[PDB]
Amino acid sequence: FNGLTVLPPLLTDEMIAQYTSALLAGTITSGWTFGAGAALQIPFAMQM
Amino acid sequence: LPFQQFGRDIADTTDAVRDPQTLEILDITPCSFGGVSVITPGTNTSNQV
Ligand SMILES: *[C@@H]1O[C@H](CO)[C@@H](O)[C@H](O)[C@H]1NC(C)=O
Repeated sequence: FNGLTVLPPLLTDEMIAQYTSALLAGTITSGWTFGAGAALQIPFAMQM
Repeated sequence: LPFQQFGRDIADTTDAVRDPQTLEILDITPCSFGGVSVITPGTNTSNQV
């Protein structure tokens, strides 16, 4: 009340959660190929 | 309580008071304030904001 204000962040928590889920799903489905370019599917045991 | 006349909350500023004539307790709140911002697409593109 003395001129002190708190500004809201640009990315809401739901958006950050969506980013995290996209990263994790890409990891478990394509391995490391989605970072270099287009995602390429591979069975999980073969990736391990 | 009957001997109390003011209220200071956590800081030193008064937030409650007792009306002398009618012995009523009144809460005090600050008037509205805030910043003002202007969204522009650039004077080159347009003059709307
Ligand atoms: C005068 O003030 C007293 C409290 O001090 C209140 O009880 C009384 O009603 C008031 N009288 C008038 C004239 O408003």
